[PDB]
Amino acid sequence: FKTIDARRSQHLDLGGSLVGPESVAFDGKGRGPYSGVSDGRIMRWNGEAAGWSTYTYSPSYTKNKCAASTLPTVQTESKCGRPLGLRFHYKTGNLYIADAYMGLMRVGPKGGEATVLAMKADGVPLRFTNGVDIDQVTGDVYFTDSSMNYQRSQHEQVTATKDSTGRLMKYDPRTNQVTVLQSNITYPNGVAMSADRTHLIVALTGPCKLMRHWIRGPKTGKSEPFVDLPGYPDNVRPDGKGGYWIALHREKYELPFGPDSHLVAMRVSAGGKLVQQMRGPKSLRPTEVMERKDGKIYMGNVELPYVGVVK
Repeated sequence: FKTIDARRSQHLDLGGSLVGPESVAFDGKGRGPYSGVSDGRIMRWNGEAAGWSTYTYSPSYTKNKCAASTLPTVQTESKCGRPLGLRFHYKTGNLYIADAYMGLMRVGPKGGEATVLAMKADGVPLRFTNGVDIDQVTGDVYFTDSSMNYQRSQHEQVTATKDSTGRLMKYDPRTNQVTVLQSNITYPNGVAMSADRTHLIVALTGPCKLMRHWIRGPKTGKSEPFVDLPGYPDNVRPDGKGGYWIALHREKYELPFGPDSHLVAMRVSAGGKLVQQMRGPKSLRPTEVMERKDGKIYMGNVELPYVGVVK
């Protein structure tokens, strides 16, 4: 597993002044990246020719006439929503959205306006709904809230202040219920279920760590250290080979490796060992890394006006 070069990469441009396709989710039919962008919409990629089509959005997006808003998105975020985490339930074709302001939402295979499933957990409202993954067998949804204090706009303040008010939660699609599995977490972000489905791997952005929370067997409810990372992790996604790709939006240590050779992602094994690194420009600031069958690796962010593609 040689270091992947992210210097040369194809840009799937978003229209208008849209930026920050934080997640790069693929549906059960393998259709091109679905991405939650700066203005509150979840856009779908349909190739070079057709480009990005609107797929889904929060009820607040419609209600507040956000489509015809003139003001910069950083200001109209809490009104229009900011979709971060994306994952498809293959059996139904449903898309689960982790929206920073609008909480956990879901939409059908046809798309259109989404439905808010949860905006609160144990009476406390969700202020920074970030990471999501699905148990593909049961349809259970595991998602994170990064802070009770700071909204997405001040995500850097979660790190700066060492804020530890984050929550890891389960949404049960049968009982329509939201349980808090773990609270007082230091900036929980990305979440991925393990291949063997016994635990979750959760990214702690500020701490620069992955942790393991068990969801099955005698250790159910136990959170433990998994591995320390030399970068600030965002989203955790399976690499399609039993491990995970971890997006690293910043390095913890600026190692002098010459120009445009910054650590922007790490492939981690099921056992929590460092397998492979991806180095590229500092501007990439990746939030999600999605390897595919055809060797291509799709990359999300919160700042750039495109999805990046390497290999």
